[PDB]
This record gives sequence, C-alpha cells and structure tokens, in this order.
Amino acid sequence: DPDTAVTNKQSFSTDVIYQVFTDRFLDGNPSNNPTGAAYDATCSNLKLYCGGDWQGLINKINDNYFSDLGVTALWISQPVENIFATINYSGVTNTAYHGYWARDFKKTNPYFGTMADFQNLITTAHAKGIKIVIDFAPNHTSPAMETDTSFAENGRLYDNGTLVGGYTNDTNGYFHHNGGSDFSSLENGIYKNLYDLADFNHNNATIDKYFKDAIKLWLDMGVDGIRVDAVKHMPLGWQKSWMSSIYAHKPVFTFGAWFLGSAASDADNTDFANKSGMSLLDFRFNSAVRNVFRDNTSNMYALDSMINSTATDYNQVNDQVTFIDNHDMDRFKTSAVNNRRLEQALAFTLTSRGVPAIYYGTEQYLTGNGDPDNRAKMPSFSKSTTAFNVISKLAPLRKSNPAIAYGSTQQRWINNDVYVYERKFGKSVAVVAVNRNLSTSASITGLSTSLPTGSYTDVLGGVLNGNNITSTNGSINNFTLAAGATAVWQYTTAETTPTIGHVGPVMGKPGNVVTIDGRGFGSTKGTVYFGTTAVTGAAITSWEDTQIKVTIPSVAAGNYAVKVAASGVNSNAYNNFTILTGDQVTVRFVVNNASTTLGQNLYLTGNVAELGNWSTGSTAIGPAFNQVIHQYPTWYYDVSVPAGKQLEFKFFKKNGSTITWESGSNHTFTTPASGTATVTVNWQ
Ligand SMILES: OC[C@H]1O[C@@H]2O[C@H]3[C@H](O)[C@@H](O)[C@@H](O[C@H]4[C@H](O)[C@@H](O)[C@@H](O[C@H]5[C@H](O)[C@@H](O)[C@@H](O[C@H]6[C@H](O)[C@@H](O)[C@@H](O[C@H]7[C@H](O)[C@@H](O)[C@@H](O[C@H]8[C@H](O)[C@@H](O)[C@@H](O[C@H]1[C@H](O)[C@H]2O)O[C@@H]8CO)O[C@@H]7CO)O[C@@H]6CO)O[C@@H]5CO)O[C@@H]4CO)O[C@@H]3CO
Ligand SMILES: [Ca+2]
Ligand SMILES: [Ca+2]
Repeated sequence: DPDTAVTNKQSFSTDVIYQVFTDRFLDGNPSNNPTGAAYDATCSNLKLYCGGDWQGLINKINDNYFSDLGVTALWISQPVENIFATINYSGVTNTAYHGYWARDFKKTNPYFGTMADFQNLITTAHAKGIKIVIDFAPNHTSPAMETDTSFAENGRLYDNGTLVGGYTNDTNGYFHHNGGSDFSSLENGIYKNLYDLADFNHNNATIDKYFKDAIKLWLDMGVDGIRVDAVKHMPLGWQKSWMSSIYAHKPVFTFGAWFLGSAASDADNTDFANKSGMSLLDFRFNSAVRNVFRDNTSNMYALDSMINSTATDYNQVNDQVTFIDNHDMDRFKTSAVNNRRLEQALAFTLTSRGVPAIYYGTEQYLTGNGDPDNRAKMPSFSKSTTAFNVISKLAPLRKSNPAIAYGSTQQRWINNDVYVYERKFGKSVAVVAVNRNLSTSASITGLSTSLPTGSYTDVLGGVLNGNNITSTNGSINNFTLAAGATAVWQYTTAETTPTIGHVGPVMGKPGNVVTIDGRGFGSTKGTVYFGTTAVTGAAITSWEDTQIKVTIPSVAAGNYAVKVAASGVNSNAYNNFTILTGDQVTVRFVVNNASTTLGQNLYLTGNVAELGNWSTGSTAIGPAFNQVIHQYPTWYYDVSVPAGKQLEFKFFKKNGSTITWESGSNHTFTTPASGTATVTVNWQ
C-alpha cells in the first residue's frame, strides 16, 4: 500500500484535515433531531442544537464537496452519547451540541446517528479515500454539582446502558472531589475540576479499564485517528499507559490539545509532545501565523523564528497539527482582516511542516468571535471562492510531492513583509514565496533554491498573483513579487536511494507493528535497523518502495534510531524511537517525609527504561507533585511502567547541579499484571 493511501492510519503527513462541528454542518436526517427547547431549526441560538448529523457528512462526501475541496480526512465532534439534560447557565440555555459532555462512551450520540449510521460513515469515507478522525475526551463526563444532584445529570457515567456512577455519593472514588481548578499550576489543573466538569480519577482500575475498553470499540469500527481532549488536564503517566494499549491493538495517528497563548516554547508542552506517545495541536505555529497574517503584531522574522524554534523543541515536528483557527479562538476572519490575508495563511499552512487542519467554513470566509459565535452553521457549499480554490490546488501537493509531507524547511529570502522558504526531501524540492504587504510589490534579487535548472510555473496558476521563475542551477533570475502575492514552484523526481520520511507510531513494545513511510525503498525486502539490531524476513510484514511495515524486535527497552537498508545502501536515521519493556500499567508513587530546600525538587528513577534506567537527567521522572492529592512533605506522581515486573527505584532531590539521593537500599515493588496501583514509601 502506498504511504499515500487511505489505509495509512499511522501517518497523517500527506493529508489535510477538515475539522467540523457535526451539529453545525448539515442535518442530513431531520428524523433524529432533538425535540423541543433543545432544538433551533433556524440555528440562530448557537448554544442549542441545529440538527447537523452523520447523514449530512455522508451526503457531502457523496456529492464530492470534500473531494473537490481537496481535504483527505475529516475530524468530527466526539461520537459518543452525551447528557440529554439542558443546563441554564445564569439565564442562558446550553446543550451538549459540541459533543464534550459525555455520559456513555460505549454508545453513539443519537442526535448524530446510530451505530449503523456511523459504520456507514466510515465506509462511505474510506470509499472516497477520506480518513475519519474522532474527538475523544477521557478527562471528564458532564457538568455536576456535588451538593445538588438535580443539576444536569450529576455527571453520571454509563457502561453501555449500565450505570457506573454519579458525582454525588461517589463512594468508589471514580471522580476527583478536590474542588475546581484555579489554573494556578500544572498539578492544580490535573487533579481538580475543569470548571464544573466531573473529573475522572484514572487511578481507579475500573475507570482505567473502561477507557481502554471504550477506545478499542471505536478503533474496531475503523476510525483512523484520535484527537484527545484536554491532555494538559490528565496525568502524562496514565495517558502514556493508555496510549501503549492503543498502539498494541490498532495503532492510529493520535494528537492532543494542550492550549498555549503565544509562539513561545513551553517546557511542559514540549515534554508532553516528546514523552507521552502522542503529538499536539501546534498552538505556537498558530500564534505566530496570526500575529503575522491576521493581527499585524509581528513580522516575517517572528514566523521564521518559530519554524526554527519548534523544529528544535519537538522530536517529530512533522506530527504537530497546524491551523489558522478553530473552536477555541476567534475566527481568523474579521471585517478588519481581508480575504487575501486568510488565503495567504492557508497557503502557508498547506505548504508548511506538520499535519494541517482547516476549521469548517474557512473556505466560505465564515466570521464569528468567541464561543459559541465561532461555531456558526455552515453558510453555503459554493465551490467558487478564492479560498476554496487555493485549498483544492495546494492540498493535493501533500500527496504528490514528498518534499511537502516529509521535508525540512530552509529560509531562502526574508524581510519584514516578504518570506521565501524552501521545503526539501531527497531530490524533491518546493519553494514558496509570500508577500504579506497589500499595497507594494517587492523586487527579489539573489534568490537561490535547490530547484534544478528549468523554468517553473506557479502551482497556484496565478490566483494569488503568483508568477513564474527561471532557475539556473538554483540561482533564480530577478523577478517582482506583486503586492499580496504568493506563489509555489516545485520539482518532483523519483527517489533512487532509501530515504525515511516518517515512522508511526514512535513508541511501542516488542511485538507491535510500526509504519515506515518514505521513498526509494525498492520492492526487494531488505533489512530494518533499530539501533544496531537488524530486523529481517518474516519480522518485516510488508515492504514497498514507499512504505515498510515492521515488527519491533525484542531488544532492551530504550531510545533508538531507525534505519532502512535497501540493497546494501543505508538510509537516513529517524531518531528518538521509544521501545518499551512490555505492556504498561499506571502506578502512583508516593513518598513521605521528603522535605526540601527552597527551589529544590524531588524526582524518581529506577531499574527500567520507563523510570530512566538509573538516570538523573531528562529521562528521570518528575518533578513530583505535592499539593492536590498529597501535601508537602509527601510527594506523588503517576508513572507509566511495565506490567508484572519487579522494580527497584529511589527518589532524589535536585536543585541546581547538586544531586542528593535517598540513602539505604533501593525500594522494590512488583507491578500488577494490568490496571493501576499505588505504592507508598518513606524517604530514606
Ligand atoms: O463544557 C466546557 C467547555 O468545553 C469546551 O471547551 C474546552 C476547550 O475546547 C479547551 O481548549 C479547554 O479550554 C481552554 C481554553 O480554550 C483556554 O482559553 C484556557 O481558558 C482560560 C480562559 O481563556 C480564561 O478566560 C479563563 O476562563 C474563565 C472565564 O473567562 C470565565 O468566564 C469563567 O468561565 C465560566 C463561563 O463564563 C460560563 O459560561 C461557564 O462555562 C460554560 C460555557 O459557557 C459553555 O459554552 C461550555 O463550554 C464548553 C466549550 O464550549 C467547549 O469548547 O461549558 C462551560 C461549563 O461547562 O462556566 C465557566 C466557569 O464557571 O471562568 C473561567 C475560569 O476562571 O481562564 C481559563 C484558564 O484555563 O484554557 C482552557 C483549559 O485548558 O478546555 C475546555 C473544556 O474541555
Ligand atoms: Ca439531524
Ligand atoms: Ca483532570
């Protein structure tokens, strides 16, 4: 199967995701519409239901709205059953139209459709070569008040009809009862309620099993990717464990939402993206893009800086999901923001690194500030807008040109208003030039690219006032980049040598199957390398010129680099591939009496790769928590660790560069075969 096909559940780099709020798109079947006060046929009261459902998505796939638009994947609202009650928030009536107020993760939301409608959606999508990604929120259920059970549905959870439990009288501790987060710290936001939403206590084995089971259900229905909600409000440890169970079953591209306010590096966010097993919605990319194109608060240098900075911080930048806007911010379009700028931001995104996502209605220049105003009904299906055009012309390049999907980025020319960058992968190159200035053109001189000698046409056919160029061994002849212009020139050729473009997923236990997408692998089954270990024959389940499916060998757990060797020729190395010890389980380490010095933090390390393998650096677990679940001088941390294994571990305090360990012997604990556990020790 080519890396490009719809069957590629492990990589979304050659795709273009279209994020759509199911209720606001198209009510294909009015027979499932809510009844009474929860419904608004006109769709003027954005807090109520408008009727949009799965049949609507099906319809638009069938009449090629999406196929002509160029999108190759749909990201939909959370498919599960949500609370039926209505909530009056200080005068205003609110409904679960957004899909975020889950009540039963094992059943579908009747308003969107049935199980059948859903399967029918998967089938129709795959038939047109469109992947399906689902929103999934395991952090909570619905809004609930501990004291008043008559508010909404008191956060009650169901296991395919069977009641598991509500927020009040939660004797079993299925939820956290530590008040509501004030967002003052990472820990405060993980173990307290996100507003009035009942927060799941994932340390509870029932809850742990429920979510692994529940996700298997949807994977088994053929979903191709998962968008995890509120990753910054759940423990990294649990999540990683959860992720390894997903990858051991049916690996699918998975990314989360860790909100950020600027393009500035955020340590925790970087750490999550590199250690959790999933990637993230790229908020740094978003900010920089808006500062430059929408708000005029930054110039091209800010944009280039972010490109570099992000590429440096994230292990696999090609896995971050990019966008110009979405449901958590103002629509890109304002009366004060002109069309050409929106169009430029699209073109920029479509050609830049990562996995691009377009919030529905962007092609129709939809406006709307704040929640719920930015989630208005799809206004029209005209295929005539300039923006609709750009998407259809640029999107396909993600599949046809590997420089775009897998390439690096090099700044070729820049100044306050002009930016010219180059995407390159093997012999395939792509050059994009943008002039955000709306009134004045720019004379470009001395531009060099890797474009071979020849004359190149603007891939956009001049619709954004682009021009053609002539290369003489990279040296492009002088030309003028018109006002508000943007052009794409590219060169594609067949790769002759093995060259890896993507590997998915990048975490697993021996025995799993990963996907290696690239070029020049040739059709002769060669050899795969995990560090020094050669993997050949039957262990390589599939081999093609552009994609290899291989099985993780039984080597020591750790960080590896992956190489493909085709016909004695070695390819480039894809770094930071994590090999786990085996199945995972989440364990909460607790240590008492660990008093510290001002600015001194407590960490944890032990005898397995998952605990750092006795390291005191970036591989050590921590810094531990000491406020919500357990107060200082007791510290705690939820860590993903190997199932049924005897572990040796010790805590250690670190301030500046001086390390102080626990004395005595190492602590030992044998982990359960599955589920979760708590182990409490005393600082030595
Ligand atoms: O059901 C909840 C909610 O779910 C969805 O939203 C999710 C969103 O997609 C995620 O990104 C994330 O939210 C992050 C957010 O995007 C970031 O901006 C940031 O949030 C900060 C705020 O920006 C900042 O303003 C402040 O927040 C304070 C508010 O300003 C203040 O008004 C008040 O909030 C109260 C609301 O006014 C009130 O109406 C009620 O809220 C309900 C909403 O009206 C209703 O639409 C719905 O919201 C959905 C939303 O539509 C989905 O997109 O339900 C809400 C209640 O269930 O109650 C509010 C609280 O009383 O107080 C807040 C806090 O002081 O600070 C925050 C700091 O974080 O980060 C967010 C978290 O990362 O998660 C949400 C939820 O999953
Ligand atoms: Ca409907
Ligand atoms: Ca939480």
